[PDB]
Amino acid sequence: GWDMQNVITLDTSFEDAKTQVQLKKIHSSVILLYCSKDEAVLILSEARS
Amino acid sequence: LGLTGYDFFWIVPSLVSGNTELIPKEFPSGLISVSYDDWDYSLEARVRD
Repeated sequence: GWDMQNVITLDTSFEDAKTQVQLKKIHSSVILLYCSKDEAVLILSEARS
Repeated sequence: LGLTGYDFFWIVPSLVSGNTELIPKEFPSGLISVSYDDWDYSLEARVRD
């Protein structure tokens, strides 16, 4: 079935704006994260927040 | 997060709807509230009662 909910592309301003609204619409599921390590730092920090 | 929309109806008591002349910009339209009447129930009728 592969129920793909959505695709999110965070260009920049991860903690500023325009990104929290996209990240908040994901429910309990599996996240495929593709970025760099230093970028993954901020991405996972904001996801935990 | 996405809990406000056409198909979402927020119901609140009189405690947040006090001072009806002041409306915060973050209050969505369709916010159903209940409160003591101040328009039809004039002060003269109040004092007479």
